[PDB]
Amino acid sequence: DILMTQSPSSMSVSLGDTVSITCHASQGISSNIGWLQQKPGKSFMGLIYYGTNLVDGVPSRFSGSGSGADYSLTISSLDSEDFADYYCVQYAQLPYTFGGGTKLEIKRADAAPTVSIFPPSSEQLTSGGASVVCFLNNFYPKDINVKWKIDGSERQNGVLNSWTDQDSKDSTYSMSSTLTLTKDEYERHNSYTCEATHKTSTSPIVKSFNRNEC
Amino acid sequence: EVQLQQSGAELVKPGASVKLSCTASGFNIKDTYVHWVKQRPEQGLEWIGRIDPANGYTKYDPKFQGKATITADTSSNTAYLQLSSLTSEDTAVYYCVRPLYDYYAMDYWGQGTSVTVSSAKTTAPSVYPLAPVCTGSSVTLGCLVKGYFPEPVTLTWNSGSLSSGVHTFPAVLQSDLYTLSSSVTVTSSTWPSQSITCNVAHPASSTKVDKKIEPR
Amino acid sequence: GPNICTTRGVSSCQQCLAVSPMCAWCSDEALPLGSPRCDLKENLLKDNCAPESIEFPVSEARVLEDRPLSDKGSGDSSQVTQVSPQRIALRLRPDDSKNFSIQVRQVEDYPVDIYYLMDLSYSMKDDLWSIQNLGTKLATQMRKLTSNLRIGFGAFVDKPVSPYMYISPPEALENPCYDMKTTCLPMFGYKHVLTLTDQVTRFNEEVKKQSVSRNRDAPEGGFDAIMQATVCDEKIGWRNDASHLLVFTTDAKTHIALDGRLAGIVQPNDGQCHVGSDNHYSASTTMDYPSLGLMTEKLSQKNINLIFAVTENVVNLYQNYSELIPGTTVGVLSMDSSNVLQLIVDAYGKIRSKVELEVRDLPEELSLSFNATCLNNEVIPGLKSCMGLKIGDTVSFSIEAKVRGCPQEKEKSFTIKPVGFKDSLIVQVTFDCDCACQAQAEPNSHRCNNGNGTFECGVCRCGPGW
Amino acid sequence: LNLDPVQLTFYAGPNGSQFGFSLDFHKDSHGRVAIVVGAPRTLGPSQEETGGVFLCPWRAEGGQCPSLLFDLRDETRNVGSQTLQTFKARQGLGASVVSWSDVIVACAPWQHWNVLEKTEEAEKTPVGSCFLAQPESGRRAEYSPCRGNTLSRIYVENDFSWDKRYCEAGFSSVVTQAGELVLGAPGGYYFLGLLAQAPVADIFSSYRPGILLWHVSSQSLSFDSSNPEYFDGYWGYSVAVGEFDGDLNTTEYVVGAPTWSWTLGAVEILDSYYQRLHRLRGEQMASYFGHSVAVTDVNGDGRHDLLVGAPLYMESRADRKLAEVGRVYLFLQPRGPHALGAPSLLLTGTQLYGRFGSAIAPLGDLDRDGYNDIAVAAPYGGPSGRGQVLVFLGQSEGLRSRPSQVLDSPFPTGSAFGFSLRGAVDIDDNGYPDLIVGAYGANQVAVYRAQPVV
Ligand SMILES: *[C@@H]1O[C@H](CO)[C@@H](O[C@@H]2O[C@H](CO)[C@@H](O[C@@H]3O[C@H](CO[C@H]4O[C@H](CO)[C@@H](O)[C@H](O)[C@@H]4O)[C@@H](O)[C@H](O[C@H]4O[C@H](CO)[C@@H](O)[C@H](O)[C@@H]4O)[C@@H]3O)[C@H](O)[C@H]2NC(C)=O)[C@H](O)[C@H]1NC(C)=O
Ligand SMILES: *[C@@H]1O[C@H](CO)[C@@H](O[C@@H]2O[C@H](CO)[C@@H](O)[C@H](O)[C@H]2NC(C)=O)[C@H](O)[C@H]1NC(C)=O
Ligand SMILES: N=C(N)c1ccc(-c2ccc(OC[C@@H]3C[C@@H](CC(=O)O)C(=O)N3)cc2)cc1
Ligand SMILES: *[C@@H]1O[C@H](CO)[C@@H](O)[C@H](O)[C@H]1NC(C)=O
Ligand SMILES: [Ca+2]
Ligand SMILES: [Ca+2]
Ligand SMILES: [Ca+2]
Ligand SMILES: [Ca+2]
Ligand SMILES: [Cl-]
Ligand SMILES: [Mn+2]
Ligand SMILES: [Mn+2]
Ligand SMILES: [Mn+2]
Repeated sequence: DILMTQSPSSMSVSLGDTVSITCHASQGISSNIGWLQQKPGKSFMGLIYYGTNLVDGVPSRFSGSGSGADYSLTISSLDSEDFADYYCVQYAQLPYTFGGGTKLEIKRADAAPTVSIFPPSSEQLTSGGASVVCFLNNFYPKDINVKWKIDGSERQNGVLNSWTDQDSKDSTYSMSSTLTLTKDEYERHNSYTCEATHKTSTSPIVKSFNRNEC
Repeated sequence: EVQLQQSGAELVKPGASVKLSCTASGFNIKDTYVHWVKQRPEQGLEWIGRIDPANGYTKYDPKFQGKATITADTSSNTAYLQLSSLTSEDTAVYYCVRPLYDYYAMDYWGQGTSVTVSSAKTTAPSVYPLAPVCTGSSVTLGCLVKGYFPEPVTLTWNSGSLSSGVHTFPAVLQSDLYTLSSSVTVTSSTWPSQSITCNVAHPASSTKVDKKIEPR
Repeated sequence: GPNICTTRGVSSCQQCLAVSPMCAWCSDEALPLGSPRCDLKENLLKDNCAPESIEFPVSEARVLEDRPLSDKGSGDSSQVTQVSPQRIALRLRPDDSKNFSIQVRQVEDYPVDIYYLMDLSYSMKDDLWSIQNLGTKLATQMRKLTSNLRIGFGAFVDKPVSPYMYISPPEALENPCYDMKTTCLPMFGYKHVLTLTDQVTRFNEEVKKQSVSRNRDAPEGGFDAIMQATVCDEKIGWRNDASHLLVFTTDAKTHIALDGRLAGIVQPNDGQCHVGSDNHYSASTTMDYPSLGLMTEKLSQKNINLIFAVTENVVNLYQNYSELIPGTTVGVLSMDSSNVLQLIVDAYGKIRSKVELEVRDLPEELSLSFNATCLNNEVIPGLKSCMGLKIGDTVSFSIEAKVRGCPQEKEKSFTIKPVGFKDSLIVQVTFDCDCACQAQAEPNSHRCNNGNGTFECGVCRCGPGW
Repeated sequence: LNLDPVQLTFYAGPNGSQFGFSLDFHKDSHGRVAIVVGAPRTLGPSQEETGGVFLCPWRAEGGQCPSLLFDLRDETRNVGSQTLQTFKARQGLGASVVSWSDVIVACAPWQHWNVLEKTEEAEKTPVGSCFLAQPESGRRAEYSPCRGNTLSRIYVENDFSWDKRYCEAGFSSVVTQAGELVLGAPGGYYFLGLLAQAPVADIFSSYRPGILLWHVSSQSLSFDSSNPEYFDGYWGYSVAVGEFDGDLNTTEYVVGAPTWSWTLGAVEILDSYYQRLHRLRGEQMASYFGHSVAVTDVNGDGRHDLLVGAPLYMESRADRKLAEVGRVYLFLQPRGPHALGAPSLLLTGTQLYGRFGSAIAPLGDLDRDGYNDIAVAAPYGGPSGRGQVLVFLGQSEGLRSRPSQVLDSPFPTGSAFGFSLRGAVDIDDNGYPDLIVGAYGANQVAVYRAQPVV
């Protein structure tokens, strides 16, 4: 099959910027390429077909170009609606093969996260479980690494992370980490910590609590 | 206008079979090719196959040979995709596609059909209050929804009252069950000054539990 | 008593004869002033007119050539006679009419040419196999009717051009049966194979070396071939003194004029020969199919008897074309041409079962009427065509020619000929309107008003210019 | 009657280009009339016959004309694990041209097409193609509805049903006043014949270069049939439009089928949904009844009348002998919803092999007497066989049985003078409608100006 290498995987840009997505194929496809758009939590809309030709209804700020195995999607002067996913698809040969994707994201100034740790609830502990929660709200950029420490030692088994899409108001992301242990194993130890590694701080932002003690 | 109106989301068990639909609106399905595309967050987009509804002839990616079966009935102006011997990896969103002008293109897309394969039964969530530990100017509370099936769940603070300064996180599959969490941030003079309640509704099992957050 | 000759009160010998074929003129000097010079021949001798001065032409008809009808068309060097008489002299006076006869015989043992023009499109593959021995089988059956037999062979498909011809892949040009599991010949419009010869075993051995081709459209360019087989006299080898039989076989519809526009061909068929030394029709890809009217013109010009030997699924189609091309005969061909032998013999019998007269170069003022004697001495008035005849039978026609007034040209000639026959009857007509005494006229006579006139045949006429 | 046969105007093209095979009047955005001429054998780039189109401005002197340039390069596109191919060699671009508004439609009925998939193929066949142009703006587009991508094997399996491989679309053409191009394809459905309709504006908006295979949703092709009467009937040899139902919102179609029902030939009147209203049957076989159809109101009752040409009709004469001369049939539309009855008038040619009826052009009102007139061509008729165009005037009871004027060919023998015709357009702006005649045999076009009645 034909491999569609789409790059970059994501980019942070601002309204009015002129950006350029590229798509590289494993062989010549002679402008037999299309471009797609998927607005957050919605379906797809056609943008380009046969390399350069616009789909009816699409604005003229979009444009496709390239030949052989290298093609380019360009957006002149971004609009607030233009922040979404973008995929390339080739139909020079069956089976059709898509690109990995490219997400346009709002750029802004960096922001350190607001960490907050939460021991298991009273109701949960009485049932036979024990989940420590660690929230990391409002930050930028998205690149972040969470680490769980039980009595200072790292723990990777039983973690369950979750992220949000870029917030509509302040253009910041947020994260939720959930360590899940049995009630018996939760009490074998005393200290609980979640370290946060961001580019906003060479030193990791730490928050922790101790069992029993409060 | 050209519009492709697919079937509603399906919820099925492994090994069973499902048959999705794709009704044409504002034109004749017989006019052009009809493709099916599978979408997953990690594996991205994958092309299943195509059909010419005028004659019934089809083409498939070798990856889906066996599971996918595309058909079309010009009478109801509808195209179908049948999936057999379902698996946890068959959990994906399925779109139908047709071209605009170019015979071979992929331009118009239906809204998509959400498929979920799981052995899980209809289980009610477990709502847990998350109060901080025994200081600053901004306080943050939480609320954990664990072990419910199937999706989705609606979550509000004070029955839609406290809306700003909230972050509700996507559900995550924890061993055939879902886990969802939500946070909220106010000032220190609001809590425990004002009662804050976590309102969770799971219409599947029809349960609307509410847990008020209590300090330690 | 007085009649139309006298009561008209004529002024000259010329006007006297113009009254009625029964009038006559007396050119004698000793004739009473009160007695008329223009009366019946009985009344003038009654009035003592000199017999040598009596101008009374009698319309007659005497033979000049009267060869006997030949009993056998075999042998001879075109000295066969099938029309009698061959030439007569006719004399008519104004508004008169004379009658003469003509004999026609369908001679026994008359030479025959048979050119077998065959569809070799892929729908005819099995037909080729069943006619391999046809030449010897056909020599055996015709031997009963003629001792002079020559046979030839031609073959057609369609115009070797798109879309009639498959043009992809490149292999399909050398072998149109490429996408099948066999081989066949490249497309060819029409090709001459064997000139008309009496060595019948040349037929069998050229047939055994022929094979079929394949085109795209069920109708086949057969008419292209009927043309070339007709207007290429020397190459096909039609003999001058022989019955010409053109046998056309096909199991499908045929292309007609203006169908060629679908190949980009718009040039009308010129009706000329275009078959070279390579024995292939070179204008197949540049010149449209012929029209039925152009085909009839050439078939009549070369005395060709066309024979549609087609299959049941298209008999009605070709029966209808046969009605637009007179003299054409149709026979029903089986789906493998096994019965083609009996078909041809029946057609030849049906062809020579009719005698239809034709008139060429008939003057405007002459009109003809015919009486037919077909079967057993049975007269059929107002008819000039016998039917249902056999080889050896003989018919005869009675003919009457009626002239209107007197034409300017005093000697013309026209012909009576049966359709398809070599011999004919030439009628040399002579219009006797003038008097012999006019040749000895006296211009500017002392007897006529002091020379102001002219004295001819015993009367005074006003001279030229008055 | 009042066409000027003394002071003609001559336009001319290259030698052997068949300049004048097809023509029509063309008005630009300013109403300035020109003449579009098709030359289906004009040399292309590779010194090979491809055809060409010329757009002649109006000059009483005439002369050479500038070309209306089109893409003459063979095209190839590798897509969908297939290879699409177009072959413009010997396509006959200009074998029919037609104008509507500021747009020209020139067609190449013999443009070839083939699709390759590994070792199989669709077969290289003449699907036909039409090229559209807007001379003032420079816009260009194409339309070829019979192009397909089905391989040769499938057609054999499904028994050649719906086989649009030999359409030769663009053979004949016409455009409705609403702007709907209608192509005749006598080779559609394995030489059954189909029609293809599509709005001009949709053609321009749905065309992009290099696509070769694209959809036009608003298009409408006729239907295949299993009736042997339509077999090898070339349904679509000639086409025209008019009003024959009484409803003024719908446009009706007239189609020629000169070899319908075993070369009996026929003409059929249809609705815009290709449903048959009436069917005029041929009188004589191989007469090619339906070679040319024309529509105009000749008796001045506002109801369009129909004229059909049968240029090979053989007239009966003395001694049971026939004589190919050609014949034209007039059908007068009856008041209200009633079938078109027997022909109102039979015009029969005189010159043997003259092909009287090969072309028929409505002239409008030539002598300005209230009735529309027509012109009939006999491209090999006249006492010299050089060609003749006869004019017949309209009257209250149809048409006059005898011509009012006869135009003898000013060209040498074999010019096919009269093979194409077009009238009913005032080109010199003197109030009187004029006539343009083509002689592709001589590669020239002659313009006859109408003058006040003497
Ligand atoms: C070769 O040529 C022959 C003609 O010589 C064609 O045969 C004719 O075909 C036409 C079309 O089918 C026939 O026309 C029809 O005639 C009917 C009346 O026929 C009467 O008279 C004949 C005389 O022999 C009798 O045999 C018959 O039994 C009847 O007594 C009409 O009623 C028909 O009209 C109806 O049908 C037509 C459609 O066909 C409609 O348009 C009409 O409105 C109406 O519904 C029709 O007019 C004709 O009679 C045939 N003649 C003969 C002698 O058979 C062949 O078809 C032709 N073959 C080929 C291959 O071209
Ligand atoms: C053909 O036969 C007709 C009779 O069927 C002939 O007409 C008659 O000829 C006789 C001859 O004595 C006349 O007396 C009759 O008056 C004729 N009857 C008519 C004309 O009605 C005719 O003469 C014959 N023609 C030829 C050339 O022999
Ligand atoms: N309803 C339709 N649209 C329709 C109608 C008719 C046909 C159709 C198709 C193929 C036919 O035969 C082709 C060659 C001719 C001949 C070979 C030779 O003569 O060499 C032979 O055997 N096969 C004949 C008819 C297809 C479709
Ligand atoms: C002319 O007719 C008469 C009367 O029937 C007949 O006796 C005579 O033989 C005919 N002439 C010829 C030359 O046959
Ligand atoms: Ca209407
Ligand atoms: Ca009218
Ligand atoms: Ca008039
Ligand atoms: Ca004018
Ligand atoms: Cl003979
Ligand atoms: Mn055949
Ligand atoms: Mn056969
Ligand atoms: Mn054929």
